Amino acid sequence: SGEIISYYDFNYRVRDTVEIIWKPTEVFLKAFLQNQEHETPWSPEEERG
Amino acid sequence: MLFTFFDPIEYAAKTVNKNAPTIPMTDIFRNYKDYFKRALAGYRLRTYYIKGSPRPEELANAIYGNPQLYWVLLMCNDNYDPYYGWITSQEAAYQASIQKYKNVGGDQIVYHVNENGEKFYNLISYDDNPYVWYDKGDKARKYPQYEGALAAVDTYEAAVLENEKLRQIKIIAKSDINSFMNDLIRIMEKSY
Amino acid sequence: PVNYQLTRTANAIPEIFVGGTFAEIKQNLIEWLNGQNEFLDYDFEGS
Amino acid sequence: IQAVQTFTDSTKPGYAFIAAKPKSGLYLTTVQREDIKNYLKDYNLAPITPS
Repeated sequence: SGEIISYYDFNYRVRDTVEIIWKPTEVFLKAFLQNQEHETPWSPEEERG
Repeated sequence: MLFTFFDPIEYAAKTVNKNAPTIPMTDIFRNYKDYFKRALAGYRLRTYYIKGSPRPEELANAIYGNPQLYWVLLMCNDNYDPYYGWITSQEAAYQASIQKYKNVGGDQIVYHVNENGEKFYNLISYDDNPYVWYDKGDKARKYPQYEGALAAVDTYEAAVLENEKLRQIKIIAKSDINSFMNDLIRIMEKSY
Repeated sequence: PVNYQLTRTANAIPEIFVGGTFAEIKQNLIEWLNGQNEFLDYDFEGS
Repeated sequence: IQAVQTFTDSTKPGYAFIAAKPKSGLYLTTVQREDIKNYLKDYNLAPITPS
């Protein structure tokens, strides 16, 4: 309801009757997480001894 | 141009990131230092310049040579480090002292230098006590060393003492260098 | 594997050497040049 | 459309069949085959009208 989750595009003007068949076989978008590590801003690189 | 003198080759770097791009690179892998060594045969008795000035890294444009050669001074001393190999401005060693010990210990005493120059290394006196020195451990004493007396060199003095002994170098006398370099090429063109 | 302690690695050039793609070098230098040290007093220009 | 060729066939003058393939599916859909047949009516020529 007022959400507009996803827009799609037909190739060319589907005209009379249309069918969309999900290519992965009956699954909509699927997601995967990413881990974006902390950028460690430093190069003193002190060493013991 | 008495370095280089050959070609870029190509540096594949294929052992890392296969299908890495080939980058033309000045050729530093010839074992140059040998050519110099063998070519030098017969020009020896290169005298001892003693330096005498905290000459910056290049005195080549003053003393023997002087096409700003910046080496044949290197190959002299078989210098591993072109930076700290040559002697440095007196303050530099001091400056070099801190960064060495800055992490641990602060300023210290490296050895106590008996007269006649017998170093000791972690040997410690006790004032207001017997006058005989002890190691930095076995605080029960019982195991004295060097019943005599001497004077510690702390740290700064050592670095000075250590880099200042690094001023003597060979020369090739400003006479041979032209005749010498005229040979040093010949060996190079020889092997190919 | 099963126990995670068996991962180790094959012959591995550490991240210490590797070497630059260019612009990542531009990134690390700027952060070392502008930041943590100067907060520019530079007399050259804005550009 | 992808991969078109047009071939004229003697003994049937006046047609000049064209063969078109979709970049998506296999057969050409209606209101597409119809729409390809237009825009060639503005040009065409002559007798010999498309197929």
